[PDB]
Amino acid sequence: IVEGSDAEIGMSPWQVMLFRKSPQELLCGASLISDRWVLTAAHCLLYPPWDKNFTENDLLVRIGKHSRTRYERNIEKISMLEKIYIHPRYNWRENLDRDIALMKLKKPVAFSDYIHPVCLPDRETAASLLQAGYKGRVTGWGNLKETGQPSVLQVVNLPIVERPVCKDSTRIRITDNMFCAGYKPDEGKRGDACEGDSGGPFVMKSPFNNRWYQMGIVSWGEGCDRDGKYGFYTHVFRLKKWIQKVIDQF
Amino acid sequence: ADCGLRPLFEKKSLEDKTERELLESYID
Amino acid sequence: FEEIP
Ligand SMILES: CCc1cc(OCC(C)(C)CN(C)C)cc([C@@H](Nc2ccc(C(=N)N)cc2)C(=O)O)c1
Ligand SMILES: [Ca+2]
Ligand code: NA
Repeated sequence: IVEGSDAEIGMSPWQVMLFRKSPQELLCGASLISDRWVLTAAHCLLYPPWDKNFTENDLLVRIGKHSRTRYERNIEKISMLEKIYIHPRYNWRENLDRDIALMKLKKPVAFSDYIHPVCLPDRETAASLLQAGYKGRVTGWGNLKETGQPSVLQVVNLPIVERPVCKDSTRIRITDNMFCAGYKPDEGKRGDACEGDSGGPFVMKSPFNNRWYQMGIVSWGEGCDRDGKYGFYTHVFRLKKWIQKVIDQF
Repeated sequence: ADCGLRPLFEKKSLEDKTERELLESYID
Repeated sequence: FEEIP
């Protein structure tokens, strides 16, 4: 996260760290959606152009974390993966369309002060909240700058951008399965996700029922926090039928 | 049933330092 | 990263 701030304790209790076993390193962000299911970006797991192809045994899930590097004794929980499920129409060849994957944990995680699931939006939530100018919140342990690494979980609040402005900022084809967020040059304020934050949640707090909903997943961007560029996020609601189908079957 | 309600915030009626910024943006 | 038990 570029130009964000340290998270408060328990501020994002659905935050998950995807952690490579060998070598030990941050793979990506992710989010807890029930005691058994974790949501992330497909490209965190599968990206042939970079020869990335992680199998279940290659990584661990770390939940309830604050510190990036510390083993948080009596606080964080470490879970192994039973199965990964990548969207069958994830487009890694071009633009990361449908950048979404689920991971089922081998055993349920116990909820605590530090560990709790986020809600997924329904059609109404999405129509009401996914509006240009409305702000969401992005969290992660990724790079502090485009060109180092944070001590603790970082957080930034960013407005959703009008679709024409998003399209006009890039040569990449933007689909209905994506949205963009970030400040414009003329707005003065700054902030973006960066390398290491992909797969992490973009959340919004409903003013109707005071619950947090995961509206986006950190997908991609061109550099980090550049003027006139915006972060691109997977549209969770648009892909919810696939989410439900996988959880219902598996 | 309890999704999206944080033990250290919503559950105990405490607010984090910047959630108000989000609320203020939700104008319509 | 600190070692995990
Ligand atoms: C697989 C798609 C992807 C591409 C990417 O660009 C990498 C470059 C620009 C350093 C080099 N490219 C040309 C290969 C970097 C990422 C990185 N993710 C990322 C996420 C958000 C933002 C942002 N909102 N500013 C930036 C990056 C990554 O996962 O490494 C992912
Ligand atoms: Ca364009
Ligand atoms: Na920007």
